[PDB]
Amino acid sequence: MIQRTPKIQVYSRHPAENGKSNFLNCYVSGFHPSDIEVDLLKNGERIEKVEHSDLSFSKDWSFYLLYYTEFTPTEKDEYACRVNHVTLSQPKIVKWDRDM
Amino acid sequence: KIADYNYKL
Amino acid sequence: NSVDGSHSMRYFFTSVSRPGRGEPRFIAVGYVDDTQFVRFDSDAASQRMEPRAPWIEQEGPEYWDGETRKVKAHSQTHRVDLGTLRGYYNQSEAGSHTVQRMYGCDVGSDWRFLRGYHQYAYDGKDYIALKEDLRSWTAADMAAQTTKHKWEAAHVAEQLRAYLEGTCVEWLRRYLENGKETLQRTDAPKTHMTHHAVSDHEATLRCWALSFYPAEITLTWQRDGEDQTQDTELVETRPAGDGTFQKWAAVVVPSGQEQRYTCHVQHEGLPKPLTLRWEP
Repeated sequence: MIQRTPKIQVYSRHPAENGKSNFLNCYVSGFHPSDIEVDLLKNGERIEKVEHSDLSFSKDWSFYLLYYTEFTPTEKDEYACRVNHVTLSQPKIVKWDRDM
Repeated sequence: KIADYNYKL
Repeated sequence: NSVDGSHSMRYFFTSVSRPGRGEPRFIAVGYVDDTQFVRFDSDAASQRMEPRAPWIEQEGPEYWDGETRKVKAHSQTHRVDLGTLRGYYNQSEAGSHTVQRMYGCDVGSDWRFLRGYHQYAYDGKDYIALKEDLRSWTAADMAAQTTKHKWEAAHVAEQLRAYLEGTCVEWLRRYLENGKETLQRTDAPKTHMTHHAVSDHEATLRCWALSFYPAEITLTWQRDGEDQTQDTELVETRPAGDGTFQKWAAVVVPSGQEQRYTCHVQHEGLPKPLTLRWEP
């Protein structure tokens, strides 16, 4: 049995501009096994049209997926990505930062 | 196009 | 570690056993370089191989019927494999286990065969892998050595070599012209810099590389031209979701010493490294 924690990074497809539509991405990679739970949050509660890539892996067999929904950033709407896994005792929430 | 031939372990 | 090929087609297969009941979950994904074009998901409702690139929708019913017949054959193999490996390593029915397989081919500049590969994994660990001469196998384990013997006797490598040097190469060549605008493209990275005052004596300079393809990218921070291989924070290259990739790097500079710092972007579409400074 080997198990690896997912590297999470949440971000937008294009640089954030208030009022313009965009795509909010949560990219989980480097984990094993494949069973992972990922949501995107708008002020801390789940977004409800989230799509994800088709599962794939790297040379070290670690898995990666990209969860993404579509959104319009404003000045004080807080977006985040919540990720759960076997390797995580509690769901890890990573907040979105227009500058990372 | 994927391979046509599969073999078991 | 060897030289890159000009282009590559790769197929990725994952089977995950779900104990209790239900056939294991099967996902198939095919890439040309860093662009996905085919998908098959056992949990999806289509139960067919589906296009995920516009240049592969050209192909008619014989292509899709064939790929769908052969993708389900892959599914069935890993259903047997998952049972074989659980009997090879002697593990209970209650456990959930994973089988990964990947194969594909690279071509050089001339678009002729350069390299082929076909590798398996059980639960993330290397299991069996076909050698670089496409004639022998490498067993990572004594259980995988049983498969090595079974496959060497059945002459499995001769059939796989036929595909890698044959069907793999010629059909990748055809995908390259069918999707020249997407696959034979080079997108130079859009680059910019940001500045965030950490405190009174330190600030952060983040070096951005956005909207580039292929994904191969090198960003490096220098002070007085000296690479800061330590004290720099680098993030793994991520997909933008539009067919391009992103990456950035950050370094913490003492206030008033920004001018001494340079970020550099190296990409396929940049013949010489591109220098990035802090200039508001």
